[PDB]
Amino acid sequence: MATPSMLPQWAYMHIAGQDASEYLSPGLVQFARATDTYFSLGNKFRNPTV
Amino acid sequence: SAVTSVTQKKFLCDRVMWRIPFSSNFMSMGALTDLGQNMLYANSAHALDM
Amino acid sequence: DINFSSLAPRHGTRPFMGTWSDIGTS
Amino acid sequence: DINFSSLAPRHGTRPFMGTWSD
Amino acid sequence: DINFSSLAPRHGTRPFMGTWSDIGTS
Amino acid sequence: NFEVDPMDESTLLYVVFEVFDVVRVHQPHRGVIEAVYLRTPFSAGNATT
Amino acid sequence: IPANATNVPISIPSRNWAAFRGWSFTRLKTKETPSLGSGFDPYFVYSGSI
Repeated sequence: MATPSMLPQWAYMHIAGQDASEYLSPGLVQFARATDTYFSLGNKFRNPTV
Repeated sequence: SAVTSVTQKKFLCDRVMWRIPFSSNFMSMGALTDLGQNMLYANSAHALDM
Repeated sequence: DINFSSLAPRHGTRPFMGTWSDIGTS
Repeated sequence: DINFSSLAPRHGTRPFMGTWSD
Repeated sequence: DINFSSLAPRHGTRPFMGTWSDIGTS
Repeated sequence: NFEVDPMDESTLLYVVFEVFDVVRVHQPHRGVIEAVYLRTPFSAGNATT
Repeated sequence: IPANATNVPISIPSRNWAAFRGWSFTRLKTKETPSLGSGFDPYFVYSGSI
């Protein structure tokens, strides 16, 4: 119970890897920017920063 | 006429050693415990702080 | 910093004629 | 007679009883 | 303008896959 | 190792080891909620199940 | 930190440091700090700014 379940799981848990825009399904990203002026999905999805 | 009185409790164990198993259900099911052989399938060193 | 990259999709706002509307999943 | 650390079942519970995936 | 300050050949960029700073020149 | 000034009363040292605390949650069906919580350099469930 | 003591010896066991960030530190007082992990701490006699 150590390092061989940190490194592959970084991508999974969004410590590393792709950001929300390339992670989420395309329909949800089109929705998220159509409603944002009044109901926001921002600050619910993690962007990695490396 | 009995004076106001507050309860005190104790227990005593003589000739016992406290036992904490190394199982996740705390039962005996065989001398080699189920977490003892879980630590053969996840060969890693760890410190123990009690 | 102390931890804050917990941000939105990096979209931009949807294109329109007459400043605003709603298009949903389109 | 019987005492502790000797209460051995050996056998598991469930995946022997046939199951196959979707 | 009225007192100088016009400088800067910079924009800044961070490649995708998160925001990942440094592209290290292209 | 740390060197501190003398105090005439007992004190504590608060050392914070900065990690990632990932709290991640998913619903796969109505009235069902699931989660997986993972941390990296210091984490729970790293010597027991 | 003991009373009138000049050093704090801190030692951490062997640990993975994958995806470790910095450290921060500050000094508190024992009497001003409550013990969390207890429903009641009967020795907490402070009530100023914790």
